[PDB]
Amino acid sequence: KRRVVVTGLGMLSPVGNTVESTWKALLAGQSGISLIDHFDTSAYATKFAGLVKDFNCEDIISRKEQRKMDAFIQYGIVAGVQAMQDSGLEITEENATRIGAAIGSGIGGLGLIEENHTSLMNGGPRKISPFFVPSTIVNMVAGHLTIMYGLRGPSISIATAATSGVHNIGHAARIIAYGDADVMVAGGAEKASTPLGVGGFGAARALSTRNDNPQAASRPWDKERDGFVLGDGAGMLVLEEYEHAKKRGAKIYAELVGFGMSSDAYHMTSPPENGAGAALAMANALRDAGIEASQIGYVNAHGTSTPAGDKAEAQAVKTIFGEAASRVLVSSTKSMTGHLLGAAGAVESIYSILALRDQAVPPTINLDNPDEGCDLDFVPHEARQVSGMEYTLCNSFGFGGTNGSLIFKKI
Amino acid sequence: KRRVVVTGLGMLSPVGNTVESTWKALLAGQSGISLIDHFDTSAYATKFAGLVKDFNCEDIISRKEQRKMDAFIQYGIVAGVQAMQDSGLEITEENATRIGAAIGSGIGGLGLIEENHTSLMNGGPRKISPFFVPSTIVNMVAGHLTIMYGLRGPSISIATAATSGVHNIGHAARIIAYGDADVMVAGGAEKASTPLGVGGFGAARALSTRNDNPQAASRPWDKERDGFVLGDGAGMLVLEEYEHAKKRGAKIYAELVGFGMSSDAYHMTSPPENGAGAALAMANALRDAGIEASQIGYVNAHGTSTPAGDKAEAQAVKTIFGEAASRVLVSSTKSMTGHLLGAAGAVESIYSILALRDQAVPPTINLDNPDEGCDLDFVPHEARQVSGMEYTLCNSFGFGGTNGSLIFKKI
Ligand SMILES: C[C@@]12O[C@]34C[C@@]13C[C@@]1(C=CC(=O)[C@@](C)(CCC(=O)Nc3c(O)ccc(C(=O)O)c3O)[C@H]14)[C@H]2O
Ligand SMILES: C[C@@]12O[C@]34C[C@@]13C[C@@]1(C=CC(=O)[C@@](C)(CCC(=O)Nc3c(O)ccc(C(=O)O)c3O)[C@H]14)[C@H]2O
Repeated sequence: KRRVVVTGLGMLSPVGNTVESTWKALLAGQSGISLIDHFDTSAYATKFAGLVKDFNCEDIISRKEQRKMDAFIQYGIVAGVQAMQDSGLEITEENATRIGAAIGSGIGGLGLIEENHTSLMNGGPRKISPFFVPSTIVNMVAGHLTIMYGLRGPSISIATAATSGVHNIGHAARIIAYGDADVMVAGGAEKASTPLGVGGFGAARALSTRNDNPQAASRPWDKERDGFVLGDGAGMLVLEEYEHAKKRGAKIYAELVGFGMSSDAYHMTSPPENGAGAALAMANALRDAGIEASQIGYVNAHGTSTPAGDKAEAQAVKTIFGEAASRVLVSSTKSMTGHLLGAAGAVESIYSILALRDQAVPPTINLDNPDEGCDLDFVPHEARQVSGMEYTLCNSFGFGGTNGSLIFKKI
Repeated sequence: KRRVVVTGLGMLSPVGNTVESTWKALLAGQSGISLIDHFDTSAYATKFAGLVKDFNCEDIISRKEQRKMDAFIQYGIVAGVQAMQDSGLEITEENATRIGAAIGSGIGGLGLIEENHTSLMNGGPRKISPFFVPSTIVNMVAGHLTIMYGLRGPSISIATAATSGVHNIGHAARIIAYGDADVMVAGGAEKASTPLGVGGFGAARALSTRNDNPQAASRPWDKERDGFVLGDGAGMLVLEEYEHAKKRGAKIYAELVGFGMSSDAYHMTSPPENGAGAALAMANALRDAGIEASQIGYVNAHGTSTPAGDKAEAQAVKTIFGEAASRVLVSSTKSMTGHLLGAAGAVESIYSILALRDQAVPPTINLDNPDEGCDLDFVPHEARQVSGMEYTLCNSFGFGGTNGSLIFKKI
């Protein structure tokens, strides 16, 4: 029976360009949201997002390679290198075949799709870049990282909108446990802060339009919430079979013990009031880990700051946790980071792991006036110290009603 | 130990709008390639593709729902309904939670991305459709089908370019065998015959430009080949745990016994001359099925009709099959159908299954003058009768060097 642990972490987020700088900012309640300046937002209903500040890949991706990739792939590669370096793993001819990748994105290369389509509109197909396809498609982060590191093992890329990060991490674990690999770099990357991304989610009436106070816009469970805040970045974890990790003296952050999935089978862009799908994903994760809901100390919620989405998840938590519901801590880090879409579940699994390490839980900031009739502890405003927390649970849900939950265990 | 069988099939292809009509055409050596007429190809180097003829969804997708989906999602839904209906499965409140979907696409909703981007360019973000996101993203076929059928089990969508079909089918099987589901509808759908699709792959110098003879363009292993031919369509399989299938008296087409994966770790859009990645995927699939290469009767190749790609796979087959290499039959149905990208591995797994049922193998048409120095039997020109074939193997490789192989067993 093969156990899977986490031995490396990598991350770029709106609140930090490393894992520790991001975590420090989150525990401190800092918002990473700001006004967009890279495109003219005059005509846009939403004019702000969680942007990666001063992204730097100079020493990581060559000048020749950079021009062949959309920003999301650049972010994914940088975060992936961080994780691989953090793991201390040394790739060999003997090892190569047993190390792979499971990395996705919800929307992929919007910036370069826009660039190529603009070129086509202005000057015909002759103006499309030879790199159009490999520079925009979802599986290109996995492609570059395997080439960069000489990884010959399984490589997949799950694209399930906001559920991607969790699905990719979960299936990388399954792949290891099944015996198809001993190591997998897994996660997600996204850079959807573009005219189509902002304009597209805006057309769906899904984004907050609180332009006059961007840092207060993302407010999960707060009565004045008005939609999600788009965030960019990437999160990557090196997952590794347990005995393999011990034998090389790897540093072990936590163990991945449960992975649950479900489908709402309700509506393409909204959950059912019941939160029944969210509940089933959590229950499935608990059963997979062989534990009871009461053993979870902290839930890093999907909690995007939408009127209906936040309510459905609160109902699902009440359902699964029953009597214990008020004793579990639940928080949405998207209150600070915004919604990283395909990378959300990746960066959030990292938060769920660090909460175990530090026995500290980041707050849901901006929760001034919570919805009435709910007794859950959403950790409003300020980080919380926890005591003997052994398990954390990370939820990530996506358009199409696809749900995923992961459970991490301390040590 | 949970075995997985195939109990339902669904398909739209350039040679037929049903599973049996497509198969009949393939065994007959008919090409499904024709000149494009839905957009002006004057400026395009490639002016032909494998198009779905007279696609009809009138009785399957409502008028209200049709306008919310790119053509690839429409194709995926129709094919998925065909498979679900073919399976005879009845969904119940008791069952719902154990039935899911693993369906992807390589590029997704190009037609609607182009439409929305054109609108944005012409009239600003206000002209973007509220449906932009849910109408184009890869996981939307799985989303619609789960809603349509009331499926509450696991839903994922793997987007690994041309490897998608095989990865999705393979991981749906893993999900069932793991115990997370008893049934999964799996496959892929694609409609990349658009200005960005044709112009994009054309910019990469990846497509055949034999405009004067479209039906002869796709010619895997032939000395005059000059790139792949884009094809549209969808393939779906209902996979089901064995005992569950028997208990309901399901019709069983074949059993899925092996799934192998690998990464080339060589180049973003080309395989290594060695074909080492392709070889490792096949070897991994053989090991997973617990069989030897000599037991495979037929390989449905990735064989896209590119100079370097076709050569690498022939080398990989020689490597894995050794002495037996000339005894195994290898064919590329893309010689007739064109390359269905994210749906290629799905429709091709269907062909690999029907070959077992009918003990007949479709030809690699157009193979007039094969590359020198290779003794493989590529089944040129004409279908072949086989005798006691018990296993078939389907290869599907993708940009980013991601490889996948599936092995089907008769009965
Ligand atoms: C048709 C509607 O769907 C949306 C476009 C609208 C108008 C809206 C009404 C209330 C709402 O609260 C939402 C804003 C979002 C629901 C949600 O939270 N949807 C949702 C989901 O179901 C899964 C994932 C995410 C994610 O952001 O990852 C997500 O936002 C809306 C509904 O009328
Ligand atoms: C840089 C190049 O990469 C491509 C754009 C070019 C110019 C080209 C030269 C020779 C070639 O034969 C290819 C045409 C395709 C290789 C291939 O077969 N590539 C390939 C692959 O590695 C995996 C999947 C697929 C698929 O079509 O699914 C695929 O075509 C070219 C190389 O210089």
